[PDB]
Amino acid sequence: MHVKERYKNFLNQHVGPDMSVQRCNSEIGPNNRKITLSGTDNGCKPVNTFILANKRLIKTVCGRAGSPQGNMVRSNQPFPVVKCVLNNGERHPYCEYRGTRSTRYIVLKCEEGWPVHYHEDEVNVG
Repeated sequence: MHVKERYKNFLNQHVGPDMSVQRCNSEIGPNNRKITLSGTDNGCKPVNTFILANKRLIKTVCGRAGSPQGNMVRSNQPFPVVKCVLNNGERHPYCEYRGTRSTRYIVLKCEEGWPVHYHEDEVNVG
């Protein structure tokens, strides 16, 4: 297990302090975070959520500001998030999303105090 590599990937996929719904496509695409579907070199993830908070604040969910939820951890306080859901396209640089801005109790996987995965809602694509 490489906790620090997974943490850095979690920053790239899920930490966006100034994100907005209008930025889903540009941020997920190859000119920025180049976020791709697991198991592919160029596929579109069906959903990716950005947490609109600083990484240090989000890391506290893995400490005292989180409570257990099965093999994951739920934030004790809600966080502002932008949820980007795949609307059309199946490969980069043409993955096009619809985004929703909301406030959610985020659910993460933590390893020795570091966040390494974001638990997304199941989604309907298209």
